Amino acid sequence: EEKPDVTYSDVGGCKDQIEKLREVVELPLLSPERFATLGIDPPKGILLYGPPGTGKTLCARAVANRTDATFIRVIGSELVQKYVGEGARMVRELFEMARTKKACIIFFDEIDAVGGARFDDGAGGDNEVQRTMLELITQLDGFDPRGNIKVMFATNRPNTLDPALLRPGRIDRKVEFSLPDLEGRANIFRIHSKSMSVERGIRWELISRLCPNSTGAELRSVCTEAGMFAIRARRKVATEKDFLKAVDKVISGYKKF
Amino acid sequence: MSGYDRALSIFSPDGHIFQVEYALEAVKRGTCAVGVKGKNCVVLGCERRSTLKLQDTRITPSKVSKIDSHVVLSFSGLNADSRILIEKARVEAQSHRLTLEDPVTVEYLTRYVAGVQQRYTQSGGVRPFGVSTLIAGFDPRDDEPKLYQTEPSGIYSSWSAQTIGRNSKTVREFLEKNYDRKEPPATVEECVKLTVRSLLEVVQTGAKNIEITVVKPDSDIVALSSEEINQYVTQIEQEKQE
Amino acid sequence: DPLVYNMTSFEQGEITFDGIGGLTEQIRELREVIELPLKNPEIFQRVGIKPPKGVLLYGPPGTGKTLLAKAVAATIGANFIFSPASGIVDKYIGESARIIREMFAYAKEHEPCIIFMDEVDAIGGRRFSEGTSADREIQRTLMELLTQMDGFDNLGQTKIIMATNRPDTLDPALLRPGRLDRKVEIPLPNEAGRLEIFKIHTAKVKKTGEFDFEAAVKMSDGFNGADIRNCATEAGFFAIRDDRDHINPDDLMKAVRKVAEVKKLEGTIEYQK
Amino acid sequence: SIGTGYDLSNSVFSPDGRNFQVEYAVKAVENGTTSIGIKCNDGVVFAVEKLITSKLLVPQKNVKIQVVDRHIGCVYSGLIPDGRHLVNRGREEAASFKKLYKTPIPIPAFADRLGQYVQAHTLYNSVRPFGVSTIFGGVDKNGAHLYMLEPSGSYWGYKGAATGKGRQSAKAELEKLVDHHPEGLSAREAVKQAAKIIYLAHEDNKEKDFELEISWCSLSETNGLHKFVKGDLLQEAIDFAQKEIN
Amino acid sequence: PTETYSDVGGLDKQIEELVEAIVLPMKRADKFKDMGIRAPKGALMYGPPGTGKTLLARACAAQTNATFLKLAAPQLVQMYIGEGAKLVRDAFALAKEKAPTIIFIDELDAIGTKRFDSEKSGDREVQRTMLELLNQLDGFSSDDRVKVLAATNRVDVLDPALLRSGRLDRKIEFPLPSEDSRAQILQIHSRKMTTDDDINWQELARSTDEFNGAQLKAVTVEAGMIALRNGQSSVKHEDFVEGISEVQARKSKSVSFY
Amino acid sequence: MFLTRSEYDRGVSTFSPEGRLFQVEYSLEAIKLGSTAIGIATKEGVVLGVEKRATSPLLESDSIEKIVEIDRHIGCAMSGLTADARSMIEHARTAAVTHNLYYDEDINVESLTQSVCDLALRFGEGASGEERLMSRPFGVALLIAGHDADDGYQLFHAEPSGTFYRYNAKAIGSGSEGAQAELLNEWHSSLTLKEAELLVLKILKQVMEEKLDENNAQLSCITKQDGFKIYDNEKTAELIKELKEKEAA
Amino acid sequence: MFRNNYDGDTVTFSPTGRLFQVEYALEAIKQGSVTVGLRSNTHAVLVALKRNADELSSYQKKIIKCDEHMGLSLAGLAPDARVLSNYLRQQCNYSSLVFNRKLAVERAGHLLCDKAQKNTQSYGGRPYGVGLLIIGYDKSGAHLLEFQPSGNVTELYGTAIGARSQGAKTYLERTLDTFIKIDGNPDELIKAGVEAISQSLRDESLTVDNLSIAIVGKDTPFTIYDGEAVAKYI
Amino acid sequence: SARLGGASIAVQ
Ligand SMILES: Nc1ncnc2c1ncn2[C@@H]1O[C@H](COP(=O)(O)OP(=O)(O)O)[C@@H](O)[C@H]1O
Ligand SMILES: Nc1ncnc2c1ncn2[C@@H]1O[C@H](COP(=O)(O)OP(=O)(O)O)[C@@H](O)[C@H]1O
Ligand SMILES: Nc1ncnc2c1ncn2[C@@H]1O[C@H](COP(=O)(O)OP(=O)(O)O)[C@@H](O)[C@H]1O
Repeated sequence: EEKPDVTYSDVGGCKDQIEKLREVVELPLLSPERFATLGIDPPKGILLYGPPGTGKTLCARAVANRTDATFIRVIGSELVQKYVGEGARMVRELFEMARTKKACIIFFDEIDAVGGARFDDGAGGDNEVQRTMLELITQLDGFDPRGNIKVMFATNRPNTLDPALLRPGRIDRKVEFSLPDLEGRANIFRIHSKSMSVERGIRWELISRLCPNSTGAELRSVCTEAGMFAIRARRKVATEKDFLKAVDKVISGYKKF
Repeated sequence: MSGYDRALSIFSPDGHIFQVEYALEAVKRGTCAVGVKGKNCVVLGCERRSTLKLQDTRITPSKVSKIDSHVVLSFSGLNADSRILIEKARVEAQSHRLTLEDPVTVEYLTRYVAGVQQRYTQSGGVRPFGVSTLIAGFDPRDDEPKLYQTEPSGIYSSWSAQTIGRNSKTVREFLEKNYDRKEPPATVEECVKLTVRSLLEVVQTGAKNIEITVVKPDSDIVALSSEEINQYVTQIEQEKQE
Repeated sequence: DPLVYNMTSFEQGEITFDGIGGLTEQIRELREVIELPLKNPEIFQRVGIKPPKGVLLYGPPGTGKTLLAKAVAATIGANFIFSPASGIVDKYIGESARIIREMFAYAKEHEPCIIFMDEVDAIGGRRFSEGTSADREIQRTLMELLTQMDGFDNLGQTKIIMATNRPDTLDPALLRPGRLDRKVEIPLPNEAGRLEIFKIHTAKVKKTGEFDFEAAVKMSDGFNGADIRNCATEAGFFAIRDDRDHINPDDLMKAVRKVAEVKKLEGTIEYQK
Repeated sequence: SIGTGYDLSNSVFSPDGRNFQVEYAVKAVENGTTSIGIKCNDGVVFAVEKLITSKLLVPQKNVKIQVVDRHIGCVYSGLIPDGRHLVNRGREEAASFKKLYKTPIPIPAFADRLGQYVQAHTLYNSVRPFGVSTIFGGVDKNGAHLYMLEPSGSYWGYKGAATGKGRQSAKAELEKLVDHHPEGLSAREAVKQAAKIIYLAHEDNKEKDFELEISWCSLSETNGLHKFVKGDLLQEAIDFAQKEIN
Repeated sequence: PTETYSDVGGLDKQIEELVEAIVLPMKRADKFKDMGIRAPKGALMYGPPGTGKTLLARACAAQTNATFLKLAAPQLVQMYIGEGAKLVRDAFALAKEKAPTIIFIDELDAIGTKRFDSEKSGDREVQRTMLELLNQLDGFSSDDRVKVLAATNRVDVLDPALLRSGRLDRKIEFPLPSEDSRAQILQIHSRKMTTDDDINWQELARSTDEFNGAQLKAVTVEAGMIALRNGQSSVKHEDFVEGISEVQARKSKSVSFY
Repeated sequence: MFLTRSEYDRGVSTFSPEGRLFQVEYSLEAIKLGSTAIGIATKEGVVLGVEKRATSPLLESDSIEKIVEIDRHIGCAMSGLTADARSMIEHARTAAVTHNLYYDEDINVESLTQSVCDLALRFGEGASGEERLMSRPFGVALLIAGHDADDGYQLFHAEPSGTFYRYNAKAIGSGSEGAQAELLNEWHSSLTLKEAELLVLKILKQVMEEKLDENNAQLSCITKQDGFKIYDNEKTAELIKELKEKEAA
Repeated sequence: MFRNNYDGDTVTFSPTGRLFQVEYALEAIKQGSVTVGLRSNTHAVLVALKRNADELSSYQKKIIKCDEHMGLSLAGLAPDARVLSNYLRQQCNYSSLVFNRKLAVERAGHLLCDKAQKNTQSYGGRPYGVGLLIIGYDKSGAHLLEFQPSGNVTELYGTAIGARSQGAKTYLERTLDTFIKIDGNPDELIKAGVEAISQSLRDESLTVDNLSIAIVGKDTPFTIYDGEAVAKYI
Repeated sequence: SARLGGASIAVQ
């Protein structure tokens, strides 16, 4: 909760949103005086979204370690939609935990089936799903403008979520995330396949040339399949061509649907 | 669609242009073929897909197709489109021979018929030539052998051997194994037993199905007799004894 | 279901025929057919008639048919139900149609009682050979109705009336007499037929001036049968806006002229025979 | 023709028999400048609101009027360039008339041409209608005329005219004026009677200033030719009409 | 908050016209209720999002005060529902004790289902409950200064129940603004933050194109921030230029030939 | 909106809903999908270089041609596609001889590409008012190079969009950016032909998908003395030969 | 948000009246760069900065000859300029061998305004997407006009276009009655007509090659001051 | 409970 331990050096990628997520995490927290002369406390609370596993999670995690920030692990549909009694009762206890706590952040995920669609008045319906949703909306604007706490949400799909609760003043922003260019594809072999038995002096862009539009976390599997062939040789250590044989298996060997 | 640049014009976001890669994606459904150039000879081959013993054997419209004494053409896939390229090539032969007072090369020929297709895919109200072809034969008074392969996108690329159409990838790996830019086959019969043998994987020992010519210096063109072929079809199988 | 136990709201309440104009003969064509079985049924047995079963209306909308659909309630004192031909469908197949059996029986357990049914063009199709995956559902929903009024299940002492603004598209098998034994068209009337309708509003609210109709109604060759209740109130809507709470024939003119062109910009769409 | 409909492309009669690709146009001209056309008892006169959209514009430098061969004045409204197009056809065809029949051009048969070239841009599928509402009025041995122009070709013969964003405003005066003058005014005086309009019509758009221009054609003043007016005449007018509206 | 009637622009034309349709629901029963003539019992109306209809709605309650509780159909969508449909029917006799307070429903009915058939899912309990709360109700010309109502996205898609269009059909499409309007709106959203006055919105007023009212609130809230994105206490006013296009971001990536 | 491109791509001559028209940019990509090229400015000459995609061991790779002369003193390379490139060559060199007939001198190079980059705008609109000739644009980023009097040793970079810039060095292919970086911090102003020819190979050993030799790249030079020509394999097998000791460490 | 139709071609009006494609053309040039100018009673100027790709590359050419008594600039697409330019040279050439009473400036606008009209109503074709600037000189003296793809040609004192332009025209509106009262002093209005271009940009070094000017007057033939001869005029 | 799942419905 108090340390994710994941850095900017952990992240290659597009990287650019983080200096924009370096906006509201600091000046409310450190220095509104830069903007006190014009519209003090001008930011109020933001959101994230992107396709699955584009570092949308890892991004905010990349900064909770910074600022001595202290976030949560009771997240999304996992631990509050399934074993359930008086979800807001935890939230009252949550803010009761958080009412005076400092250098801490809310954040959670999975919110498609949580508060994204309102059931369209079907599928059997659920009320506790909403009350604990609204119970936040009660606790939301308690002291956040004059206070110091922040708020961050996440989605695989923002417009798939609920736009009903988007009454501004309650909400500020939703920032996007997509796949990176080759350079974001470049500095990730510098960490992913780093931690492996591999030869040195190896150019790691030709693979980047030859893996177009694609997210990051699969490269972990490309690494997982990369280190598979000195094996297959009963040899020891990774070449670069081993990637090329692997990239053949996994992109055009995957695009078939 | 007089003009209209229907989808031939519309590039892709990937970059490709749909109807072209579609074409030679359709070509592979037709009869295979093959070409080889050895030391002094050049060789070609095709097949006849199995009929009911009614497909008229005498005057079948075949795959080899002359141009002059010293050039031929084989192809793959569509057939109604094949017959015009064969025409508006040999047209230019009789013309080139006339207004330059000397016959064609082959590096003059493949440029044309590989450049023509580009006009049938960079114009309006036109469908491409859903076909892929190759050229074969010597230049005048020259021992050198040449064959050039060309395909509907309009590119021509020389070779030493190559195959087009159906189950070529089941074949050409056999040829890169045996054939080599090291050293040709000696002479005619060498290329053929090498040539024919490569087919056999898709052949069901239909010797009737396959039809062959050769090409030689001084334009000694010829097609060969089923007996002369079949007596290669067997002794090559006599070598199977292991 | 309880939904059948909800529709019935004003099964009796009398809003009589004096509050209507233009239709002194249609009602003569209709007071004939309905009430007589339900007043003096032995006449059709005095004479040897298979009595009627079924009527409808047609003509463009906003015209006064629904009033007639209820104005008969005043004459009878007997029962009535209101219901659409739209709020029937749902996901679960048959549930839409089962209701139809639930209700005609519900008529039989308390009568004299009859039925109304709006906007039947939704249930008013020609049974197609080809279809979608689901549009045939309403067709199988329909034919229950096509059955029950004249089906093997005999029936008597209940009546149905329906209405559209699109007489076409209907399955003729419905239009078989015996399923409904007389038709009628309610049109936009003539000026005089449009004139009783004009004054009934003045008949209630505080009139002040003399008639001043015949030239006002000279403009009345355009209206429908129902835009005038708007017109009637619209005069006093701004006769008063000058804080002049005693109306005049001075101010309606600004209204009645006004309505025509705001009505024009999306009017005269179709007429449906 | 609301969506999945017919308004988008030309020459498709919407089921009430209409080309909804046309009636979008008359809103375009309605979203444009103002202009008028008046019948003197001996000729015509026109006007227009030139529109300062900035400070860097020069008086008497960028007109909003063109002209027929010698006499037939012609104005624009809504969109200018589409207007400027057919005015090139205006000067064109009238020369084909002149060279052939050895005389100047009469105005009724003139519209018989220009009232078809635009009509013949309505009926195809691969064209657009002229998004304007033109006016042209002139003089001839049979007297004088005035003709308004609509894109569908519904040109009639008026005595007073209007267009732009100030129509019902402006044309009211043109009706409220003429009933007080069944005589039919001569030339110089209808000028200031009309400039009264524009400095009244602009009331819509008081965010800005503007200016105008003037036409002139009559028998007693030009021999019945077209021109503008300068010097004290219109300057005596703009202050006059501005004086008598406060 | 108790913001003014307007808060929106210079739209005196609608509002000064509108509530004339609500004076009689508000008052004037002396001869109105002595004339007994029609009374729109909740001026339900329309206009897609982008407008200040909620503001025109709520600001009209600046004169007819109304407690801040206004709950919608997404409160009426739960499991084995009907207690929510109980709530709505009790909602007015509740408020009918003594209040000109009037809540504001909001309906995107088939924003969850399809509409391939015009015969439509006019929602279950609203279409039912809206009747009784509308049929059996008067305002008494005092302590009922307005009549509770709602609004929707598009007036083409509804199954008009009894009296859904019988009397309650007072309705206007809010005409989207023009350049004389617009520049004075965005003025409002900078009344709390001042900047370099070298270029007015009147300078912008010709540069706008296809801008509805709500998203214009997404202009200075960022462009006020895009200045202090570079920490200038003196707010610049060209950040609007490169921020207005952030409505959709333009995918501006290295214009090759342009 | 939801689909800015797919709802407006099929309209070949249609500007986007945000300004930059489409089928040009769809035509500006595929240059990368082909095979790289490279060329360098220099006062004692000019160098050009490519790969050739030795697909199979049967293709006699002396036969492929990503490179060709326009005239005696001009040479052009190619990229992307090649069937659509003959036509510009067959039009381009036509101008030089014509310029050497109507005017009888030797043609400039800046007076050339203007009559090449105009040609690829016949679709949609036309150059000098003429209507149209051809359906679609065609994507080959070219690299002309040639000596002249007024300016000397130059190159340009064609583009079917109608643009062209007097680079002093520029690459093509998907590996362009992956190397054009490497040239930016390496190109001096007073280099020699040879070290440039030694330079360029550094990239090809760097960028390429497979180990290179004679039959994976080739080169072509320029001189005011000889004009334009190429380098045979054994010559290519010698500049690469003595390449190595410079990277012995 | 949501898609619109009516953009698919340059022939359909909108439901309102816009030619929605046309505005998307005009989009490009504000998305494009800037090329501005102003007028004297005896002289008048063009000026525009440059762009590039990298530092290895030269800059775009942006201001184009058409005759001695006329010249122009551009801001937008490069091809359409040459079309008009290669067209425009012909008429100012055509008048110089048929009437030889040289071509004036204003009627040039009045015929190429009519160019774009013809190419904005038919199908098969496309609108020339540029808003360019132009100058001239005649018996009427010097002038300065503006272009749009609409056909709306307008005669003016000065003007700015392109991105980050508003402050510069705004500077010009603030500074109006001064730069034009002069005559025979071309090298001082430009000194105001450069700091004009100092309105909104980065330019953190010697803008020596990023910039180019031409000029004419009652005596000055159209010549483009380019290269380090411009550097003094910074 | 005293039941499990089972259903059917139209699609449009
Ligand atoms: N630039 C990057 N640097 C490091 N890891 C990355 C990068 N881009 C993507 N990833 C990978 O993406 C994954 C992100 O997972 P996560 O965001 O939790 O999934 P989801 O987005 O579905 O919640 C991680 O496993 C991480 O390794
Ligand atoms: N003939 C009429 N007399 C009185 N009111 C009428 C008449 N015709 C229509 N109306 C008005 O029309 C409304 C409903 O009429 P209705 O029967 O529903 O016609 P429609 O079914 O065409 O809407 C009522 O408000 C009523 O005042
Ligand atoms: N004309 C306008 N002037 C000022 N603000 C406006 C205008 N139109 C919309 N808004 C903004 O939109 C919001 C109000 O929109 P609302 O009426 O709630 O529309 P919806 O009900 O569709 O959300 C406010 O934040 C307001 O500032």
